[PDB]
Amino acid sequence: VKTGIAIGLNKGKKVTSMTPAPKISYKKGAASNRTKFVRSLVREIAGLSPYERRLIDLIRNSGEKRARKVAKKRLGSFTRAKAKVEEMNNIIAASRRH
Amino acid sequence: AISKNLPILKNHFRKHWQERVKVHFDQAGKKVSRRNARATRAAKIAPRPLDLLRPVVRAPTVKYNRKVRAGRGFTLAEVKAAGLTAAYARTIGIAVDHRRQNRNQEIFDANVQRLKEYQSKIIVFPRNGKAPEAEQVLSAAATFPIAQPATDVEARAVQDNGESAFRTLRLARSEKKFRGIREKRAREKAEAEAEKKK
RNA sequence: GUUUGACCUCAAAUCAGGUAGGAGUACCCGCUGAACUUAAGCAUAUCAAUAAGCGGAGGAAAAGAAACCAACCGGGAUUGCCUUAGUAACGGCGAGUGAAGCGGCAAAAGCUCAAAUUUGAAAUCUGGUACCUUCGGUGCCCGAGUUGUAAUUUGGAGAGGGCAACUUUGGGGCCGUUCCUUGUCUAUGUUCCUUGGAACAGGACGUCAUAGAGGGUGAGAAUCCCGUGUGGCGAGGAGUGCGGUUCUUUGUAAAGUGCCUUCGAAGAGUCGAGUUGUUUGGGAAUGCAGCUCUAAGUGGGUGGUAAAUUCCAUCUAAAGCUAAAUAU
RNA sequence: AGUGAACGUAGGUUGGGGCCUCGCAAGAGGUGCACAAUCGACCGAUCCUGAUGUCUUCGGAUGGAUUUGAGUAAGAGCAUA
RNA sequence: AUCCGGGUUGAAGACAUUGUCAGGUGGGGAGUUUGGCUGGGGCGGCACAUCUGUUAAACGAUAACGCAGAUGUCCUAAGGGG
RNA sequence: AUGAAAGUGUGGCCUAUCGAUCCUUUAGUCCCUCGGAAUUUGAGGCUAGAGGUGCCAGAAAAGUUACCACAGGGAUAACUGG
Repeated sequence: VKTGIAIGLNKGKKVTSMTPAPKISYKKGAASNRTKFVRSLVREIAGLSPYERRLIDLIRNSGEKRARKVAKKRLGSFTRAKAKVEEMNNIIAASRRH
Repeated sequence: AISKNLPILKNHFRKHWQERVKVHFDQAGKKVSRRNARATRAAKIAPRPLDLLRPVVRAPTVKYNRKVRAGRGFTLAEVKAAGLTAAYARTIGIAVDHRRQNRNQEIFDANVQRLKEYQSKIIVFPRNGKAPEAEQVLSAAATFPIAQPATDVEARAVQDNGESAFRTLRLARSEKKFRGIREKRAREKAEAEAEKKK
């Protein structure tokens, strides 16, 4: 909700701000139940890539802070290095534990 | 190659501009072509207007938001409100914009009655029954003009509290400039020490 | 080791039917690419993302229905003009260059695939042959194709299942009118005198005029001729804009609409990152390209100062079709 | 980022055409546009001053400064040649 | 004129090759520059930014590759006060 | 600061001893900006310095031509004449 003056925080005119319906474009990347099943199975067959093995090696050797430092040069971004090192932590958990 | 005392000019003529000078002698010749082009389109589209019913829409950019204006196409929300289909609307002479969405009740209601007033005034011919000869009204957008809604009255009473509207704007600006710095000076000295303290 | 038959990949033929070059190039889509010149010198800059060179189209081309603009009370494909603006920005921050959004207007119109089990029936398509009512149609026959051709779905949605009521539809033949290509017809002084080779010149008396545009005729001709003006009557094409108009008849099959319930696939050597080169007004990098790396699924891009943490807004990339306003 | 033009008769002073008054006229007196000099006042900037207050660090009243501006102070401009 | 495998034969081998980026070398080649004043240019010089005295003709100004010289520093004292 | 004070002192008793933009760096300030909204680095700004241009109002720069060239010049040399 806006205040009603042309400077400040919510700024400006107070109208009936209510309301739209949700766009079907906005759920573009929704896991779903196909792509979940297909991505789960295609990882079974097969082969976590050579860098994905190196990151697993570095997680179990020198923790993260080095997994990510190397992942972000291997991948492009820091946001991607984070999510990669996080999925590597999860496969480490799902495989090594029990 | 510098003035007596003259303004420093920026005349951008160091390319081969002489090879792409475009003089509009064709203005009068194009004007009659556009009028003939309109007359022939109205003969083709025989009993129907040349332009489709446009919706009302408030202009963006705070400089211009003070005035309303004929937007591109109504909306899937306004079409459903007025009581017709986004397919049927396009065919019987209403611009429908799949993109635009409604976040404003005054614009929504304005456009919804604008669809209801258009539906009231048109008389849609049946597919194969009979053609009743209705002489064509050319400009639909001239039949349904864009009314800039008058949002106040002539004169009123001074419902005064005396808060100095200058001092109101100046404090509102200060609240903006120190919103984050006060949240930081409230996260330390106020809390993060009280979180340990009894 | 043989018998015959498949399949896959690759061949051959003066094999049945087809298609490509070349020309032109004003305008259009690309690639490649200078120097003169400007800077009072000159190497970055500039000329110029121009000339030249090469590849490729059409009557237009390209673009185009958002991985857009914005920050608003928000706008809503594309192109063009007016404006923004000689501005924000760039730049030996010198010379010089230099956009975009909003706003008014011109014209306006939207859409298609991939990813789904038709699976109680490849429903699909080329070809050959015969016959017909021949830009095609039907029967039969070989082939394509399940390594996926049709019906359904395109994000605005939508699909499956459930319940409940309606509401709307197709084909051609025949003139008129429509758009082009032409043909023909449609008034008025050649009266008098004078100079002259000729009167189309001067003077007199008229005539027509919706025709005194223009040209011809032995000198300046509305009235001598062709035409001009105004209407008319023809013939020949392109016909779906409509009117009249008559055979049907699709249909037992397709479309929109409401409430519930489960779902709701959405494009990868790509996006993105580093680096090199180029380019841009785009400045810790605007686009493009090479090389190395190379994602994700509440995901990805963008939000014009690099990053980290936190939110927010806005779109939906890596697949595609599309007249007019514009150029000439 | 911002802020934003009247202490006064829109100021005082010396000039100032023209007009008004007394006059025969010489003149004196008054009112004085433009413009000129000058002293001020007002707006923004810079340097301080730092009231009532208060999300206790925000707010910046109030009054100064051999500082500063292509400013205000009964609008002159736009279009065309 | 022996059977089997249909790996033509023999070298070389994850080096080299090629691709991209990076350092060196690179008048073989490309582009361009190569002060000024000046008793012609050049060789000298600086009269090119400054300072003293004279030229300079008793206000000021005043030239020449006129004359005699000077500057690109030095000093917490060689500054300030007593 | 000095001095009892009057006072004198904004470098050298006086006349010389020095340097733009752009760039970089420093000093100042509870400053402004990074434009969807926050914080901290980071960058950018505002006011005053410094790193320098001696061709000193401040290009980034070696020769050679007797193979030579063009625009000019008697503003200027090599011959005559005065």
